[PDB]
Amino acid sequence: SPSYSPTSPSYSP
Amino acid sequence: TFVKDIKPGLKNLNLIFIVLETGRVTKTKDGHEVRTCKVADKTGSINISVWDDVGNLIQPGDIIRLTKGYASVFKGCLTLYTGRGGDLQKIGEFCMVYSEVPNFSEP
Amino acid sequence: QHIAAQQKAALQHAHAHSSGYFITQDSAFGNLILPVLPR
Amino acid sequence: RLLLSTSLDAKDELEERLERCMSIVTSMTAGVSEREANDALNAYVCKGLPQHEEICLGLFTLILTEPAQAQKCYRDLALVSRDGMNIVLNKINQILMEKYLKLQDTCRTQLVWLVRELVKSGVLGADGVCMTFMKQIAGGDVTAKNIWLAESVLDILTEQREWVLKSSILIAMAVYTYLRLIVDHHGTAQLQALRQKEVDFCISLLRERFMECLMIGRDLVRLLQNVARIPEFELLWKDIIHNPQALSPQFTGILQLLQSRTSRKFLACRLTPDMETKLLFMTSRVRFGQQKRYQDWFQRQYLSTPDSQSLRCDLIRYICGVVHPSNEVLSSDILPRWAIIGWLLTTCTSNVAASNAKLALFYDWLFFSPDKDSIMNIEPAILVMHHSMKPHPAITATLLDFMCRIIPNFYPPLEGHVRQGVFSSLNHIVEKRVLAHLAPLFDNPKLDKELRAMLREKFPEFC
Repeated sequence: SPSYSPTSPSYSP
Repeated sequence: TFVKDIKPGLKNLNLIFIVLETGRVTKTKDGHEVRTCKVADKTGSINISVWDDVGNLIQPGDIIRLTKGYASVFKGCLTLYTGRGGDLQKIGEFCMVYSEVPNFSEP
Repeated sequence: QHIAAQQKAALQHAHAHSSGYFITQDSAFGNLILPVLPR
Repeated sequence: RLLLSTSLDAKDELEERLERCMSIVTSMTAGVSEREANDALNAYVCKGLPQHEEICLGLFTLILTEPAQAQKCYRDLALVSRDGMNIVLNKINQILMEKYLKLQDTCRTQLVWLVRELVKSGVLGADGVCMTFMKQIAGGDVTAKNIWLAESVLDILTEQREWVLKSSILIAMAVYTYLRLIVDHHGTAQLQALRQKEVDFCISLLRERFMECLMIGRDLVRLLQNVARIPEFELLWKDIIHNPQALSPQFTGILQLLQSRTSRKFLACRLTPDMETKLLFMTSRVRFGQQKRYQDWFQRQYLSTPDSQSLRCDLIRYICGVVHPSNEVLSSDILPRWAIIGWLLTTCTSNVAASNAKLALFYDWLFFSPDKDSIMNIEPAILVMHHSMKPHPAITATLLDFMCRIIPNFYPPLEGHVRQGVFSSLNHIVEKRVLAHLAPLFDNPKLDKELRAMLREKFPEFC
């Protein structure tokens, strides 16, 4: 997941 | 879990047995066909009471376990019984290994 | 000569049953039918 | 309920999952108009992944329930599926190959309708569904419903032959399976017309996709020889002989086909999962001695038909080509395969059946190659010869006579390859010494004179 920082919100489906 | 430990008065039974053999048509009293079937394993052999309804549609290999059963004797031969609280339930099929050598139904 | 009658019966049975190309060839031990590829 | 069963039948947890799916999909709809229904449905699907899967399975079961509801729920499934229903197709495959023994006839028809819809729409992964549904057809059987199902899926495949064309491996799977069905089916005028349709489709596929048919294996020729009386196959064979490059420029000739190998998928796919699982259980759990009960059960239940004799040959091919046990299990005291081969051979009650079974056994022996092939194709054979010398000399003598006489009879222009394969197999037995010495078996005193004489004559190296 290079487009999202690790400290960004996770999109849980 | 051995076949040998089916005693009268036992509670909370969870034993596992396989019906490798088929019951045979026989006459008892007048009008009822209370069939009987025998199975064997490496521990021992015991007979199973087979009613007409189950005995018509039975095919070998089924796995069933009883609860709140009570052992019975039929003409000197031990026979399992189900009723007055007892109930049967099938689990699986074909995941067993048998041993027909220790059978006590021989002469 | 019962061998002739037996061979005729064998040919009849082979033609009735074999739904593919087949060869009937005699063998010393008595074998008569052996499938192979088309010519 | 949906699946036929009785009180004594086990409470199937998969079926309980299906029932919960029925509950959620129906009770959530509540007979409201489709608009708000699909709105709420999409909300529930997008809530999370397991509920999405539950909704998908509920839609799938509704497709198997009632016609109008099947139409509406297939519409809703196509509208609400997120990932394209690939894992849903996986679960469809599992339910199919597991519960087909108990599936109701109306559910079967509606599932066939769903399969046709998926194939026509070109949903990804439909090739897997097609080939697993194809695998459930039992060979050597003449049940009306099974033949109707085969005809229906054949119609589906014929109308969507282009979808087969874009699916490379499915071409080979379909053509092989339909050849097997062709050699199985005959007897009635309807079956004659069905035969005509199948042979026309197979010839069209073989000509149009000869390069793709190359990887089927030598068993393609085995199917060809049984259906060689039809002039189409004779014409195709003559065209191959005259100019093999004409039908495909890269296809140099029959040399590549003969030197090639047959993949396990073709041998495996003709068997239903139950028989293969039983054989795996026997080869993995059953110790030597108990094999009689299971095989007799399977024989009386199924292998009791006129076509069962060829089904024995099919099972022999499946055991030889697919079943490749490890050496570690070989070392153990698990049930040796020599007993399995002996039971398979002794049940051939007609000369034609025995001939077919022996040809099936010797089919791999024609073109042996040590580097790419395992010794498992000849270890049961040599074990049978060594173990059947004393108790059953007749089986050993018959097999030896057939394998000695097949060498010049098979094909004199290629008999040298047969001798080369036999020599390679003998060298493979010598290098990996399953037996201490091969000398006593070659010149066994109780074997006939001419067999030992020609064995000495053909192979002076092993003397």
